[PDB]
Amino acid sequence: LNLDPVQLTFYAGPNGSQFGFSLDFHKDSHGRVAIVVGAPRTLGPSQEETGGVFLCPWRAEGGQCPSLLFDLRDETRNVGSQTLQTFKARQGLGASVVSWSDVIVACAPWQHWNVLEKTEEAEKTPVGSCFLAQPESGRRAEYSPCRGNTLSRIYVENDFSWDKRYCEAGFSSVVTQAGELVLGAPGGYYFLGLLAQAPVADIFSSYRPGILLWHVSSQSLSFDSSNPEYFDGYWGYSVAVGEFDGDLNTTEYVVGAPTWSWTLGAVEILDSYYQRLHRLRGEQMASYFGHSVAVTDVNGDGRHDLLVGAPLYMESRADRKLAEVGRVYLFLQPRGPHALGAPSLLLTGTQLYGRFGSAIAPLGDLDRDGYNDIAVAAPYGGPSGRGQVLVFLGQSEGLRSRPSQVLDSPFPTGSAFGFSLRGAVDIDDNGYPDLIVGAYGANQVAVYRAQPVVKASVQLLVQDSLNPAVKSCVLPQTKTPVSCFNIQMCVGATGHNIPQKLSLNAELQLDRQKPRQGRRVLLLGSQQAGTTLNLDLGGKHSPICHTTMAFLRDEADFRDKLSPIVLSLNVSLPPTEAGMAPAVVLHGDTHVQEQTRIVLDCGEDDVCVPQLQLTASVTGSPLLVGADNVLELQMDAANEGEGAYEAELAVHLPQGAHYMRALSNVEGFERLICNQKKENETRVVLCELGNPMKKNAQIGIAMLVSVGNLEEAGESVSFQLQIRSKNSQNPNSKIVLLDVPVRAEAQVELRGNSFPASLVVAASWGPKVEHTYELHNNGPGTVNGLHLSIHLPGQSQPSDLLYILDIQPQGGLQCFPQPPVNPLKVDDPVLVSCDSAPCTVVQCDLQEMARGQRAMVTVLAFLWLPSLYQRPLDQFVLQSHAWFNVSSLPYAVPPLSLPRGEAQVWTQLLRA
Amino acid sequence: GPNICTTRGVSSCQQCLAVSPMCAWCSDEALPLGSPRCDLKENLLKDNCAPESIEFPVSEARVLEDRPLSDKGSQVTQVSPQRIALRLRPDDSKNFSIQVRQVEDYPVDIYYLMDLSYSMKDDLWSIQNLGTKLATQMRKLTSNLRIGFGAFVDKPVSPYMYISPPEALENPCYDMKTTCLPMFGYKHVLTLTDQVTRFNEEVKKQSVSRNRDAPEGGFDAIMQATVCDEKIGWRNDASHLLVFTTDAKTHIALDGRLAGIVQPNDGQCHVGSDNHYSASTTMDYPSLGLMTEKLSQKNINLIFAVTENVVNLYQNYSELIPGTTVGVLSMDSSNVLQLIVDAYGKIRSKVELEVRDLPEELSLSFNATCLNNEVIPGLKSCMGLKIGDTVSFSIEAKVRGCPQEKEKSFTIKPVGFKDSLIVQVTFDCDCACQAQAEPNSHRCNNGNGTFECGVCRCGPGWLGSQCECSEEQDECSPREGQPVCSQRGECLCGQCVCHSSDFGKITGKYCECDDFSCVRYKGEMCSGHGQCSCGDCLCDSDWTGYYCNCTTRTDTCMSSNGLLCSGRGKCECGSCVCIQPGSYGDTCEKCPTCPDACTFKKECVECKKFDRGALHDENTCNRYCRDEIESVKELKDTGKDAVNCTYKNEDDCVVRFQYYEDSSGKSILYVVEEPE
Ligand SMILES: *[C@@H]1O[C@H](CO)[C@@H](O[C@@H]2O[C@H](CO)[C@@H](O[C@@H]3O[C@H](CO)[C@@H](O)[C@H](O)[C@@H]3O)[C@H](O)[C@H]2NC(C)=O)[C@H](O)[C@H]1NC(C)=O
Ligand SMILES: *[C@@H]1O[C@H](CO)[C@@H](O[C@@H]2O[C@H](CO)[C@@H](O[C@@H]3O[C@H](CO)[C@@H](O)[C@H](O)[C@@H]3O)[C@H](O)[C@H]2NC(C)=O)[C@H](O)[C@H]1NC(C)=O
Ligand SMILES: *[C@@H]1O[C@H](CO)[C@@H](O[C@@H]2O[C@H](CO)[C@@H](O)[C@H](O)[C@H]2NC(C)=O)[C@H](O)[C@H]1NC(C)=O
Ligand SMILES: *[C@@H]1O[C@H](CO)[C@@H](O)[C@H](O)[C@H]1NC(C)=O
Ligand SMILES: *[C@@H]1O[C@H](CO)[C@@H](O)[C@H](O)[C@H]1NC(C)=O
Ligand SMILES: [Ca+2]
Ligand SMILES: [Ca+2]
Ligand SMILES: [Ca+2]
Ligand SMILES: [Ca+2]
Ligand SMILES: [Ca+2]
Ligand SMILES: [Ca+2]
Ligand SMILES: [Mg+2]
Repeated sequence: LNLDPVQLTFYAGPNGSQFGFSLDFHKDSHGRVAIVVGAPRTLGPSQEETGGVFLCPWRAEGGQCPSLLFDLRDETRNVGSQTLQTFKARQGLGASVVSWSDVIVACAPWQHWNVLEKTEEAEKTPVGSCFLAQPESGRRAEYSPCRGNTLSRIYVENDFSWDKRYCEAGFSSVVTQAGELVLGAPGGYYFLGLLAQAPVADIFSSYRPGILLWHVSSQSLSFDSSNPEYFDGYWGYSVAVGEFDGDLNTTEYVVGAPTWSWTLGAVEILDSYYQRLHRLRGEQMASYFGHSVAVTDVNGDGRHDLLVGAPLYMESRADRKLAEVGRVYLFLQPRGPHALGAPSLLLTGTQLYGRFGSAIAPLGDLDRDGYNDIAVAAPYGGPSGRGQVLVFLGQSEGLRSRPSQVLDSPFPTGSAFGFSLRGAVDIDDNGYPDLIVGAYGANQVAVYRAQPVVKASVQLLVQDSLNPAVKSCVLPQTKTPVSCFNIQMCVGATGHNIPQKLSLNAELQLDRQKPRQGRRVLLLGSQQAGTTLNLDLGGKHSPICHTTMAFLRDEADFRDKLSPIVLSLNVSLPPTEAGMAPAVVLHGDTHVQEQTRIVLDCGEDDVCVPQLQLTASVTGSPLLVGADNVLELQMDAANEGEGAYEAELAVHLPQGAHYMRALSNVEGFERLICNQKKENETRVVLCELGNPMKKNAQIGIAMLVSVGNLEEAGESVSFQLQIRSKNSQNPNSKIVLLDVPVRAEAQVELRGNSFPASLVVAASWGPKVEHTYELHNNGPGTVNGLHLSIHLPGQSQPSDLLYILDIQPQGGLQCFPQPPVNPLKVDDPVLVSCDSAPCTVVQCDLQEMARGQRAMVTVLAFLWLPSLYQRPLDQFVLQSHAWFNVSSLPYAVPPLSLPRGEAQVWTQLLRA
Repeated sequence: GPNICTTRGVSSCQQCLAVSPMCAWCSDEALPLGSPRCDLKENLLKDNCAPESIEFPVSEARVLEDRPLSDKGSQVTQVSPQRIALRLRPDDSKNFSIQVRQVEDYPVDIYYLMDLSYSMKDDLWSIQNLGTKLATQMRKLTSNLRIGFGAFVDKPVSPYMYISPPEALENPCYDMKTTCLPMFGYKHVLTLTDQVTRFNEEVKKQSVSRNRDAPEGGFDAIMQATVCDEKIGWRNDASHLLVFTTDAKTHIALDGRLAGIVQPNDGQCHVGSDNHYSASTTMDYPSLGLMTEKLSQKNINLIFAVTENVVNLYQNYSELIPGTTVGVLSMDSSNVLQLIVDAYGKIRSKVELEVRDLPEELSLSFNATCLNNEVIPGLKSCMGLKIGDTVSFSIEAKVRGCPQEKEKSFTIKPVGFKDSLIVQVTFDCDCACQAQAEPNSHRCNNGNGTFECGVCRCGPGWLGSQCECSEEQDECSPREGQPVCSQRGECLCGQCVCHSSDFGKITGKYCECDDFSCVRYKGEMCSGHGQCSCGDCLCDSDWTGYYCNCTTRTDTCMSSNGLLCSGRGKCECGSCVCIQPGSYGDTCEKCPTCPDACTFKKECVECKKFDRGALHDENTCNRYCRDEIESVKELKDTGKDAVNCTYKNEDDCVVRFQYYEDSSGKSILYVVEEPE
């Protein structure tokens, strides 16, 4: 939230270079903290861009950087016939600079090694490297985990596989806190992916300077796979460590795969032995799902929550169908081994081509609020198009979709500002995890310093009502009859590491919503609209409360006595200090509005005790869960006592409820019925009347309840109604509680017909006949143990007019005929019914069926020529009936009816 | 008679002409104080208002150019009217007819891109004769054709190609016995030429290269082919077609990090004097939105031509890039010809209108009316067109306020076509009595006030033509029980002066109607698509429904049969809801219990021939009867590829016909001519 953009110091580094592109907070020779910033294409020994790794210390002046020296001087040997050399030119040392407690592990992902097969060759394939230089000097020892020799054709395998030349080791790495080291290698097994793991304690041991081929016994690489999903997945583009899927000791991997399943992309969670646990699928094609993977606990539950970038994400709008605005997904971790389904929420930038989501850096509790916050950078964002960095703050639900803070690029166009970020470590022991942003186009690195944050809390206290008759004060310097009343203000700001010299300007305004000649209340002394009070909050978190002395003006001064009096409060930091860089950054609530009125319309007894009366009723008691329910709850509010001020009804609605509109004892409306209980506080957002309620006034309100998709409402929902007023004594009427039951009876309709119904004769096997029976619980309520019983005349015998060929039940329904159908493939009307003649009842059972689901069963049969030609002058009518029922509903007592029904199928014959 | 003009606008002539088009203002200063100044024209005439004081402003949709739409594309204008001197007033809308029409004989630009990786060799050996066989066909569809050629492999940089021995830096093709050409990212070959033989000459001399990984660098080649307008040779009055062949995946942006190439593509074109994409090894791959906007601006149409091994990928792409068509390309690549002709037929069939530089305060609701009279509401595009066909539209623009910019403009354009409509928008917000204002009039409190349009502007707390009253008494409310000035003003001398509001101003004769107090749909004032009307949401021009939730979206409502929600179902908010029980599908097209083509679609014999029955007084007689009525007479084809059917009429006569499906659906009838 803080990220001071006025002094973004600059660790300027070699002009060319790309000074930047990677960075990480690393220790010093004796404790302390420094900055390791990668810098490809710098300090060419023989003037070829090798790209040293700088070791910039911390200083506010932003000077140049001392260098961590490597043996950038080639290494070459030969064992018996393999003249192997590790070519050292045109690699980006510093492209990853991940560190450890006393070890810098800076890597050079495009470093080379040429596995010639004596005379034959298998190329200087970038095997990557990781130049594990120890600070405090000591062994500067290097280990490219893919440095296993090969004679080319032997372990091409003739599959082109089982060979791992192009690892590019160092493209991503996170030193596990246990003491291992992972080296995500997007080129493993022909670009399919890799993940080389090795301990860091022993790796230093197993080094022979001058040796080119040597494999540590403790390597463990991901196994090649043949699934055409993975082929050129770039698996291991970015990795992470996190206790995702319950593998504590066999700590999981979060291996990225930004181009998987033909550019859909995925982020997979794997154990130490490369076994998948889940897989998160990309939402949009070519959106680069997984370019930057961040593992952090946004919701503050104790479960790591995955964040995935989609930098090339394109959105559809009314005014723009295709707009590259980037997107950042969030996946909250559910309890247990439960699968990660749909994205919990989607963050979205606004600038075109801003490449939103190109770098996600978990900033930690940036504002120290208990919820982790992340930073999503826009290299090409901002109105000018030079680049932006958008900061999002976590909460219980996840991330708020709007950027709490935005930084514009101070370096010119082309600087690619925001390409790389870091967090989680305070850079200057100021108590806040800073952020260090690279701009590789500008060869500079600008670090943003998080400044101590204060939490704004606004509160304006006023008396409940204004009584003109009570005039115990006087207006100073005059004799105005004043209905004086005291007004108190209270504002506090808490925070951590707040500067010891912090002050605020507490400004209060009287008679806010009213002009100079329409004011009703003023300061007694100065006779002014308001004044500003000074507060000393340096090092003190408890609020300061001050009370002002407010009066009422003369009756003849102004005519309006019925319009309400509205007051507004604002709190803002004192003006910016010299050199900008505000000492703190103010957030939270900033504006609050309160209102009061004069005692009026309480009768003639001066004792204003309202008696609000409310009557309530319930319509549509059987609530179908998630249906097109149209509920118009009608209640009437009457005040049999005296005047009630700002008396409005507050009703608590479930999550799935939505407001469609409504009139009420309106005669003021029909589309507006507001609702209180809105998010935090706001227990008045509803409409007013308290304005005030006239004596014996009777207003009835009608509002529409639309029960939406709420499958987690439970066995029932409760509606609570109570009128809320500004009064102190008897502020509210009697509590009206309406336990509207949700006892769910689902409506299942049984339908059936014959195809074709009629049968004409034209001029050896006859045409087939389809009988269509469809089952669909149009009732949105869930049903369990649904039963279908098929009753047919006869027992499917060949002697019948119709011979059943087969039954083909689709839609996940299983039926059990008795006796079983299709015993043989072959190829005054008498009422023959299931009850009279022997019957073959086919019973179908459904354990669970979802809302709006449908079922389809197809019946196959063929005609009989000898039977058809019999009785040419007789009309045959074929009748078939179906029955179904529901054994029970998954509820304690839904004592209305067990769902059931029947269908009728008619078939007729005609003569031509 | 009180109306909207009376109880709302009692301030100025400007507000009177801003409220409603009917509202009329009288500037006669001798009118008695109390009568409604802004009211019906007949009402003002009845109060003997001065005719010069009567204000009657009317918007108009005035056409400046109405040049006839040409017959042949041999300037040839397809969009009429060419240019509109539109004139709008505050909070008003205006309508006008636009007849887009695809003239036959429109010139065609084709730029044949091509991939050149190692797996492309056979296709190259097949395409060596492409180009004369493309002209041979396109000579039927247009008179002027120009073709171009291209190539691409991938970024010339490790790890994407083979480089050892140091003698394989020039020849990545050494490990295998045959040799093939080096690295290259994109190389323009031929500029669009009339002589079609030049493409054939140029493609022969090309030869295959080799890379390492399966995906290739085509997107760079497409962007460079788009942006170098001068280099390619694009025409301005023609059709631009870009054919993009491949047989594997294609690299996208940020894939180039594996080589250290991190500079994002700027969108310019860097094809130097050697026709080689110079920044190939220093510039990243191209995104998908840059791709789309560059194809749009240059009026470029893209035709993908993947191999089945990947269609499902590319068609999963040509759907996030409008104006694009995917196809199946055989491995030998002998079908790109017919694919390109089918793609040309397809691109011209669809006719969609796009609006550019449309100001935020303006909204356009279309209302197609394609071939026949389908005044299809909520539609801005038509299909099934034929070359030479004409379509019409009903486009209406609504302005939100009186914007500061007096002259603003926007364009309405057919997809990938030169000619388009230029809209001159003028906001008329000026009265007549304004010019003759009398500031410092002596009648306005001894000369400290300005008199204009029959009112002296007294100071705060004072009102009237002479500021006669400050404190005091009349009736300031419509009803006795109603509050004075709606709790929003003061009964100052019989007039309600609305209180000051931080957000804005309170209007109405008694300060009754506000301006910022309407309901929302998703945290947005009238869904962010409506406008505030004294407690009720009113939508903009292209926002339908009471809640202003949803615009003229139809893409998901479009059905392959050729209508919204197939036959059954209303297209509510771009989505189709099934009405017939048992019917399901994308547009409820599948229905097992529904009548077949032989049962329900017999109205061609009933409504088209011997007009009788239902659907006679509605525009649905030929809406469903629009199939090819072939005049066959009982052919000896009583069922070979479909189901033959025969019905009995009222007079016991049989009619035999058969049409179910030939290739994904054919609206061809086989009804007999003479019944028996
Ligand atoms: C182009 O996009 C379409 C749509 O995304 C891809 O096909 C569809 O992909 C979805 C997502 O997996 C499939 O849903 C799945 O259904 C199976 C059961 O059928 C279920 O087990 C999965 O969990 C998931 O729900 C959908 O079936 C699938 N449909 C088709 C037509 O394949 C399509 O594959 C994309 N083209 C390619 C190959 O990139
Ligand atoms: C989109 O276009 C349709 C068609 O213009 C609009 O619906 C139509 O509304 C108009 C009145 O605004 C109707 O006009 C009248 O038609 C009758 C003949 O039916 C004629 O005798 C009258 O003189 C007058 O022209 C028109 O019939 C009606 N058309 C239909 C059925 O769609 C629709 O309002 C437009 N959408 C909007 C609001 O822009
Ligand atoms: C097309 O434009 C005309 C003229 O602007 C509109 O005319 C309206 O007609 C109705 C009905 O008589 C009147 O109540 C309106 O006051 C007229 N408005 C104006 C501005 O003249 C007509 O409604 C428009 N139709 C559409 C759909 O745009
Ligand atoms: C760094 O290189 C750039 C581009 O060639 C040049 O403009 C600049 O002057 C050089 N160094 C500085 C910062 O002077
Ligand atoms: C705070 O904002 C309000 C308007 O929302 C303004 O009236 C006030 O003057 C501002 N701050 C102060 C207390 O000056
Ligand atoms: Ca653990
Ligand atoms: Ca969590
Ligand atoms: Ca936070
Ligand atoms: Ca700090
Ligand atoms: Ca091929
Ligand atoms: Ca390649
Ligand atoms: Mg290839």
